[PDB]
Amino acid sequence: KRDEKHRHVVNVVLELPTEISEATHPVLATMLSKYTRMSSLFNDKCAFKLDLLRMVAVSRTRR
Amino acid sequence: VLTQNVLSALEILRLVRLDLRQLAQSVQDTIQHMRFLYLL
Amino acid sequence: SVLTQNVLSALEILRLVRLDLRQLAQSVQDTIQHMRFLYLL
Amino acid sequence: DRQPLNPANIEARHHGVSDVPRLGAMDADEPLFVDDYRATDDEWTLQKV
Amino acid sequence: RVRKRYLRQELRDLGHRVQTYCEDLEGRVSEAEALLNQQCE
Amino acid sequence: DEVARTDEWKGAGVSRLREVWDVQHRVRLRVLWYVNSFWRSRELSYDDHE
Repeated sequence: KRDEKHRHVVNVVLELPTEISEATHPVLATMLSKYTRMSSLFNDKCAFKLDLLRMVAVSRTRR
Repeated sequence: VLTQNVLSALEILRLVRLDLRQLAQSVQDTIQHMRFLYLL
Repeated sequence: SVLTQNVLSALEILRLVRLDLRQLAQSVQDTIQHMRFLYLL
Repeated sequence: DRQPLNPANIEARHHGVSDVPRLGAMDADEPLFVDDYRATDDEWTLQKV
Repeated sequence: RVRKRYLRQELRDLGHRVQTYCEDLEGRVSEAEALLNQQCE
Repeated sequence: DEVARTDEWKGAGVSRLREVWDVQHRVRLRVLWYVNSFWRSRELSYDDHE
């Protein structure tokens, strides 16, 4: 299914704490829509972490 | 037999146009992903 | 010395559109198997 | 890395959306990611100075 | 190294032809719909 | 009178110029295609089997 892989990318790869859920972070779901489309690059989880960080930064720009 | 309503065809054009945008973007994205990951 | 009529002539071209879609799908598959056959080690 | 950079190896980065593989390629060398800007001769001379 | 260079250049090769095919399909669907909805006079 | 091949060669000129690379991708060299080249007319066949 998709629950196993989704929980993989959110927990084993992203290591994000559980208390930040899907509905509490919409850009997280938007990124997870495209994150699962690639099966590689799961060894340097810091890359996914950094992308999530700068996408959060992009979201909060008033411009 | 009578003239078909065109709003269904309107929704169809929008679906097809969005899918063509997706086709171009996805083909380019796949080839660029392969270029960065496997071709270095 | 009005739209339902012309839409059929449009479909006459959309058939060739389908044929070109088939040809491009065949081209892509041919490229993929060719690349797999040659370049991969 | 070794060879001269053909204009195909230089690829501009876009900061707005995604770019996950670009972040993954950070350590790598061969594709020289650049901003889509080119310094003019006057500011080139200013940098040199 | 040479096989990877070949793979790179061949993978890039169809990236533009696919774009041309997509543009042709876009133009054809737009023309078909536009003719169906209205006719230039 | 009669046309010399030099005259039509110069008057027909060239139009396509491409870069070729060695298999190892170590040397760049240019190739010129003169439209009045004799090899054009032989209607030769070309193919590259995988």
